[PDB]
Amino acid sequence: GLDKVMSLSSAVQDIKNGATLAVGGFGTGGMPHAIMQEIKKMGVRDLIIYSDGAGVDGYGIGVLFENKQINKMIVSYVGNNKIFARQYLEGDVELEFCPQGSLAERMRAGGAGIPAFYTPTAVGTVLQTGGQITKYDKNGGVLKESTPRETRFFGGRLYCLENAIKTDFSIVKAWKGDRCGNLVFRGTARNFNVPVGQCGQTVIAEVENLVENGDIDPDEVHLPGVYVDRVVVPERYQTLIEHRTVTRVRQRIARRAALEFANGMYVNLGIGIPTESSNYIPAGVNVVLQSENGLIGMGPFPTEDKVDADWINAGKQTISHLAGSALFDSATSFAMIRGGHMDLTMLGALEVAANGDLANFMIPGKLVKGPGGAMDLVSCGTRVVVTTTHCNKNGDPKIVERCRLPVTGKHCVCRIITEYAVFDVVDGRLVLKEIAEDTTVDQVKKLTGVGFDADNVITMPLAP
Amino acid sequence: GLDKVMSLSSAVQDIKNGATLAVGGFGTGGMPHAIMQEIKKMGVRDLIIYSDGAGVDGYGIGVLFENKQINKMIVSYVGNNKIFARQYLEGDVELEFCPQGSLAERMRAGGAGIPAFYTPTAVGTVLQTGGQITKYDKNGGVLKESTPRETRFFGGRLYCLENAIKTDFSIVKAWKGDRCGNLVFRGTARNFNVPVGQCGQTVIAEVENLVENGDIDPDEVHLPGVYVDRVVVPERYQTLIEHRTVTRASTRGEEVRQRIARRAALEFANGMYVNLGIGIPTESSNYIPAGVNVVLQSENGLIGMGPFPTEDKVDADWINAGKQTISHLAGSALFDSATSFAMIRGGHMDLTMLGALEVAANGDLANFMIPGKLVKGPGGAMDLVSCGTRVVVTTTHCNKNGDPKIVERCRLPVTGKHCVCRIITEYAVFDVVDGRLVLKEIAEDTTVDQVKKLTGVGFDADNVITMPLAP
Amino acid sequence: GLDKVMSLSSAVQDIKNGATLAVGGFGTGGMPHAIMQEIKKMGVRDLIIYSDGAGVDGYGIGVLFENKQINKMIVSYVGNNKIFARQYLEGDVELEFCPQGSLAERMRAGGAGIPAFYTPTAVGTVLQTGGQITKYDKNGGVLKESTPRETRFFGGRLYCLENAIKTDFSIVKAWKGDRCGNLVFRGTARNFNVPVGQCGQTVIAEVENLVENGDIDPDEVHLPGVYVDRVVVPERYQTLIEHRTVTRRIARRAALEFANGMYVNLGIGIPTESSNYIPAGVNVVLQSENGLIGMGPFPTEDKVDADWINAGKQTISHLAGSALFDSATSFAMIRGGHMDLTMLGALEVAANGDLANFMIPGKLVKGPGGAMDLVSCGTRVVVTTTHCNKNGDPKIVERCRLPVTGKHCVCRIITEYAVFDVVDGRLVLKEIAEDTTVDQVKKLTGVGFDADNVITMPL
Amino acid sequence: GLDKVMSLSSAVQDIKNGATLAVGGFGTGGMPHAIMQEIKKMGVRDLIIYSDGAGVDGYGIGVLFENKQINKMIVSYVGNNKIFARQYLEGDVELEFCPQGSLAERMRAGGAGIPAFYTPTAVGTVLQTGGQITKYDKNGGVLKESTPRETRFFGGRLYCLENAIKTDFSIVKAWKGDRCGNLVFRGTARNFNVPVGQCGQTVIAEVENLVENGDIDPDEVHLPGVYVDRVVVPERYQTLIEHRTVTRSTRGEEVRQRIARRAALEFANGMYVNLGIGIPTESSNYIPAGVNVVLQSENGLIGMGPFPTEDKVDADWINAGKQTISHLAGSALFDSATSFAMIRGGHMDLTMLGALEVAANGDLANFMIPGKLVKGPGGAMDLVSCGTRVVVTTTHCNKNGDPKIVERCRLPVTGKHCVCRIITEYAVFDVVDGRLVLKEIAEDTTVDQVKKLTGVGFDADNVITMPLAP
Ligand SMILES: CC(C)(COP(=O)(O)OP(=O)(O)OC[C@H]1O[C@@H](n2cnc3c(N)ncnc32)[C@H](O)[C@@H]1OP(=O)(O)O)[C@@H](O)C(=O)NCCC(=O)NCCSC(=O)CCC(=O)O
Ligand SMILES: [Ca+2]
Ligand SMILES: [Ca+2]
Ligand SMILES: [Ca+2]
Ligand SMILES: [Ca+2]
Repeated sequence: GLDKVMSLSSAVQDIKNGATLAVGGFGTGGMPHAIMQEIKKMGVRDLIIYSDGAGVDGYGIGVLFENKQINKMIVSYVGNNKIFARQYLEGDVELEFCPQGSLAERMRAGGAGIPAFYTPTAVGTVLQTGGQITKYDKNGGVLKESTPRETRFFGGRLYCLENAIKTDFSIVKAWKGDRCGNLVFRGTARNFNVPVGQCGQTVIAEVENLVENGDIDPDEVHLPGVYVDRVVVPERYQTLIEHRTVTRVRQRIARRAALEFANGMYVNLGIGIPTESSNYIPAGVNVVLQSENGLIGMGPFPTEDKVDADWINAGKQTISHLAGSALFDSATSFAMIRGGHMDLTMLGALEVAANGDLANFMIPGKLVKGPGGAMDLVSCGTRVVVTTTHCNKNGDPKIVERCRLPVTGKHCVCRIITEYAVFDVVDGRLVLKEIAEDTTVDQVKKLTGVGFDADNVITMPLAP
Repeated sequence: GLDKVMSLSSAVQDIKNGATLAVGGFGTGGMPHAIMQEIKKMGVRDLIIYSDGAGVDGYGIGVLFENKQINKMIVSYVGNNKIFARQYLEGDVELEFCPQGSLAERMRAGGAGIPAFYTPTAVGTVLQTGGQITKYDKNGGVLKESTPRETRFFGGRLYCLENAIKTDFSIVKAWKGDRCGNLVFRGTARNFNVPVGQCGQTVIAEVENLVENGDIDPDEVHLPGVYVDRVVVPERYQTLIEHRTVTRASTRGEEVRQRIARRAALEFANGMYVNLGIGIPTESSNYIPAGVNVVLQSENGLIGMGPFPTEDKVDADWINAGKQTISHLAGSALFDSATSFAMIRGGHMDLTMLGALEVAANGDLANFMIPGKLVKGPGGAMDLVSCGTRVVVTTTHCNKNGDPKIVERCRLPVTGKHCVCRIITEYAVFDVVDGRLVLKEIAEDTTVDQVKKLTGVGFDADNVITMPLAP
Repeated sequence: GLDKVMSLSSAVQDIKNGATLAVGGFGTGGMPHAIMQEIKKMGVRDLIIYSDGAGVDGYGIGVLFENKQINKMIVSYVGNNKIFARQYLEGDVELEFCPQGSLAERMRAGGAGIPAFYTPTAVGTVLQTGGQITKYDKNGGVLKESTPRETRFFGGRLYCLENAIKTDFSIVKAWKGDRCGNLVFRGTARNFNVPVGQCGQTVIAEVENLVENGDIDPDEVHLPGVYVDRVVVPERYQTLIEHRTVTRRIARRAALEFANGMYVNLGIGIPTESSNYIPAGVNVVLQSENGLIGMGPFPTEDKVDADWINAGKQTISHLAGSALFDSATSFAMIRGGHMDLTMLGALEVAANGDLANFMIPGKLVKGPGGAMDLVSCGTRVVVTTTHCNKNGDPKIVERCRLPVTGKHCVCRIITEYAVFDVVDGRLVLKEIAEDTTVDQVKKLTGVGFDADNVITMPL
Repeated sequence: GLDKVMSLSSAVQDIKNGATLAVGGFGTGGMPHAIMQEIKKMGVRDLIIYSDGAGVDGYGIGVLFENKQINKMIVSYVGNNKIFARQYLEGDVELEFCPQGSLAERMRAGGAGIPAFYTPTAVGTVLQTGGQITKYDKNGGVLKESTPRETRFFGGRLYCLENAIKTDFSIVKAWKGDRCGNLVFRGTARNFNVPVGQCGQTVIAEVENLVENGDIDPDEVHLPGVYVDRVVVPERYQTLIEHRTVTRSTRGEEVRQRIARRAALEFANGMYVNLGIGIPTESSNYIPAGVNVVLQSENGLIGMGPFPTEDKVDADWINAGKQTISHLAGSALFDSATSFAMIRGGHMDLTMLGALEVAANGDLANFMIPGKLVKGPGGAMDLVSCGTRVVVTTTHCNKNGDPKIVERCRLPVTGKHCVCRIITEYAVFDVVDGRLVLKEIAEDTTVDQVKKLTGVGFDADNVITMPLAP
């Protein structure tokens, strides 16, 4: 039928200065790095790029900071990208954070003819009220701040209005495509590529394998080719693996956390301490691990023989998969999260509050990380268990009356597990349920930043 | 891993009187017929069902009317179902129409934690303003009317608000499932089963084929098993074919439809993705010239639809919008109904051609007769004409009555507003240009002055050529 | 203190081509005609005018049609104005209808920093959905249609969103002003002058009387002077009386509708004559939407007055306990449901109770006026009409052929017979004339009904 | 005509436990104290009251606290009510603040059939975002917080949604009414009585003077009688005057005076102005001759004069600080809906007020501190979030040396991006493209001391010496 195959230079020649790009990829998996390299060679400037993150130094989108071809990034996660973090802090780049599920669904909405939609993600955070620094001056001052989101009540709960993202170009990467643009992706490298593929006016797909029309089973197409304008088939190149991970008080906190697992739960684990609770699950408890970049049935690190760059986790570490696992795109992944289909989420934390409040995304000025999917995980109805050390690395209490750092979520934590104690957030205040070791409740009183109404208290169990 | 397999009777035993159900299927394609039979057997009443359609007589949802187990249908289409029609007209059942694309996306929004969203579909129509007859009384008077829709302007255009649908139960059918619930569908029998699978508190999947966890390639899963609660594997059965249409003009009226088709066929250009309504628009696909390559989209979730299949190829999982068995060409892709109408509502078709009861110089389009007269349902048409993209109406110039079909403003209920770009009739081609009509072409067998007589508004008639036809 | 008095010609000399004006007045009452005369003199073109109506031929705004100085009228009623109707039908003027209470509240909003607000008025009518012809071509064909309104649910009910109106100029008239611009109005000549005076960048008031600052009691100002930029004092003229009505139906069957202590509204049309038939010891208060309660019958000859008129521009008297208020307050009163009964004239009415009484497309050009506000508040509704139009055809029918004023709103039936009612969305027939039959009635142009408890009439 | 006259006791007898009441009055002016007295005699409990303020100790609404007859207050201001302060703090009473203008317009919208409307007032403040403490528990903990407001963009600016207020009863005071309920108010005692009178299901009006139908000029009824259900004529009583102010030094006063005399140069002839109590009001006393301005008081007056002489004090003529006030030639009265329509629609040429904190942003904090004070928004939020020129006149630092002028407010904000100029005893600053430009300094100081006394950087390239009005 149709033939949209085209060379790499003619595919991207239409990109003017000032142009808007949506770019697929999660870390490096599914990041169309050949195409970015071509956008670099041709020297376009003042790009506005929407994408999950900004790749990494010397790869994908990260390439385009070098000659400063980027005016503004709209992004969920900065990741391992020193140059992006540098160009932000000293005023070369405008950085707009968007929660990852909101970004994905805004792209899908822009492809789907939906000008706006509602979500509980980000409500009462600085991403809804405005006044996060989007741009700085050359000498450290605030130049631009994020504009607020509108809000509406539905069934007595407040939601954010999100706007369709529609770009001049959308740049995707797939394992396989035919000449009329049907695409098949592999592993967690699908991610944003589906909704990015839907939201651009001209969409350019780099395929690792070009086939004839008729060779893709119509029932296993991931992105129908109606969405694709130009197909490019670059020189084959290894996909960058950030953390090539294989298997031949953090642990202590993790073990108490293992007891939160119930048999038959679908769970989402955040990067640090919550991933470690995974190791300590008792043998009689079976759960399905979901990774936000688009997988249920996440396995542990693979054997050396089996490492695949297309199979990575939320922390950009190579991963295996268990029996009955399933892959899906970033729009469906946060449908599933925002929809409440996880039975449990566990997250890291910079700060947590008797309010039910949590701060885990940015330290103003000092650490720029982004919300990732944390604002979507905390804002759905799912039980949230924060796993953190009791105090700051420099001894400050992490549990307090009101949060001092920008909040990831408002009224959203159900339980707090620390190495010392465990608290349940009850009716807006902290109640102490467990404590461990030599440490007494007395010790818990000054380590903590707030008082707790504790008629009862039990001793803290752990996992073998 | 997990095992969610159950017998057919354990699966449905906790569905209690008054339950809301979302049910999968488009016509009989992907209609969980076996779960519906069991729901008849256990005799539950006052049910509220959300589905694309209402089933046909004696199949799927249609089975539940026999003992009057249904209180309310929320639907895009009725069509073939006679028992339903009688029941509606006698006051036995409430019938609430919803645009098909809005129905699929509302189920999706329900599963996705999205309380509401916006769409240009149904704007300015009776489904926006309220007053479609939803319930009759027991003596043919109006008991209930449709609730209206809120609307809001974005970027100068008007949009309807649509609310998430969440049901107590969802009933889906799949070609294949595993024990932890991952489903793989076959053909256009996917359709509503994906969003329906997402929006229920308890989701029940009937599978033609059960396999073990690990037997399905993670990359080929269509509904992740997190969505599915209960999987049932009933005795194998033939999915009912509504219209067994196969491949192997003789009348005056059929020649006027052939003439319009032969003109509509010159609207195709190379590289177009098209949606053709059944009838003339679909018939024009048979006169596409040899160099021109187009791809047909079916709203039930296919691109690359081919002609009726040969007798050796008929397949119940492959059907079109009119429930006719179809083939498929090289480069074909299947997708679910949420994606299908994302594709449509997002303007990804380069050409959308359909018929009309009445079309206006506005560019407004009507496809439904006076309400309370005869019942149709919006189907996907409202979604199709709101696409923001090239709409071409192919229809006869006048009713058999002599009454014009092209008029100043619609007297019939509007399908969509300010959406038609071109009108093709057996006598003329009109363009809609800044809300006014321009005569571009006339057939060999008329003159301009007769076109004037035959049309219920004036038009710009300064540059008119003779209408050409595909061979 | 401040002195804003100007000559007439200086006050308006800076109005530029294509300027938007808001103009006070209801018919001719409170219509700043001397200012409209000066604007004609100075020849300005392509004007966009927000006003309740457009005056009348040869008066107020009517004057500006003569040299085709107006491009667009945003209005609730045309009134007895031939040249406005003519220029509309001939493709000379754009005419955008706006319900009267919305028009008044939108002007208050634009002066009050409220960008938008919600009202039930016009929901489900052709003014919400677009499709009211706003501009014709020179040959009788459509060219522009009204752009639709957004809607939203609050408490289960649907409301329209109305946008604030802010104009370059506001033109008002008052009985009395001081030098710092404090205005005092007289009779029902207040009407839109208050909200009009609040919504302009530059607001100009013609006063019939100029007094010094200090001569107006602070407690008696109707439009505080802050709102007024320029006060002009023309040579005194007679305000035009369209219908000089004097003494020397309330419904024979709707008399019963009236209790003691009711506040009742009478719309333009047959309702107005009813003020002259109030029973002697019944005790109700009549409301006129141009801004009165305590309306009475037509005045005696020595007491007629162009500042006391009713909705139909007839001269009126007022009873003890009367209160005058502006059009913003008048429609808040109505929209908020403080009337116990309303009664309206009709073009046609339907059996389901939805009613149409505001226009027939391309032929009778009238406007919604306050009708759309009156039908969509909480208040009991009753229609009064001839049984047939002048062509001898039914005025009562099954469903409305003509555009609706509002849906499922009419409860009463006075014509040359009566009684029907709507309960739970359907009509229940309540009374039968004399000992005559259901069958005459059953030959209802519209529908089936409950005949289980029918009864004889109290007329 | 109609006759709605009744005795006091039979008019209030229909009020049941748990009833919502809208209550007119601003301070004590136009407060229906005799009806409040009667609601206390009849003993009804669990009341929810919407009113401008919470009354004062032992008068109007203050009387109801004595026997814990009140569950909830929705007000714009708390002020000199000690019973209520304690009760709020000890968990006996819920307190929801509403900006005064939004409160008035909500009541009007209630009476006017408008379920909701938009306003720039309170956008980006704790009154939009939620988290005002509304109810304590019995031991100093938080029990309830305020629910957020919805927001919407119109022409690229964000607005708050406000919902109609509809109460079971509305209670109003008027100088004069007739038997059919037409009411005439006097002085600034009109205020909320107009919109309160429109929003209640049953409205009850105490009148100081009853007259017959036909005794009031129909052209000068303030509240038409269709809004009134019951009229009541108590025994005549003197209205409590909170502050009897009349017209017939230290270093701290010298600072405020210098600030006042610079602020006086902000006035130009023909301006209508709203002046905060304190330094901004003081500044009107140094207006150069031949500069004429009209002062507006948010309780419903333009043309406010200085304090009255002893023979002309009048409880019905007070300002926003509830001080007795005179009026000048060409003054006008209006109700509180119209007051805030006038403010919110930008019809002041200049608004001047104090501040606890002001930001290089133009952001201003001057209404609250969590858990440490309750005053309420009052009219300040409305006054600063229309597009009118706002000038902040305030001392440069706190008495401890903490700067009041900072990069970003730590204190809860009153308005977002709204201050144009800041006048202190040391410096004048303009807010320009979201940062501070130092325009002037006192003869008393240096550019280097103001750098040290202010908590942000600023452009100090074109500084001039600060002039003063004589
Ligand atoms: C009241 C009406 C319906 C007019 O009705 P009347 O009571 O005068 O009845 P009428 O004299 O029998 O009819 C008036 C004219 O309508 C024509 N007519 C009546 N029925 C007809 C029909 N079926 N077909 C064609 N023409 C018809 C008659 O010829 C007559 O014109 P001829 O006699 O000339 O042949 C109209 O003014 C109207 O309602 N306008 C909308 C405003 C409204 O309803 N107001 C309520 C609030 S008051 C208001 O809003 C207006 C405020 C303002 O004026 O600014
Ligand atoms: Ca494209
Ligand atoms: Ca479930
Ligand atoms: Ca002005
Ligand atoms: Ca009442």
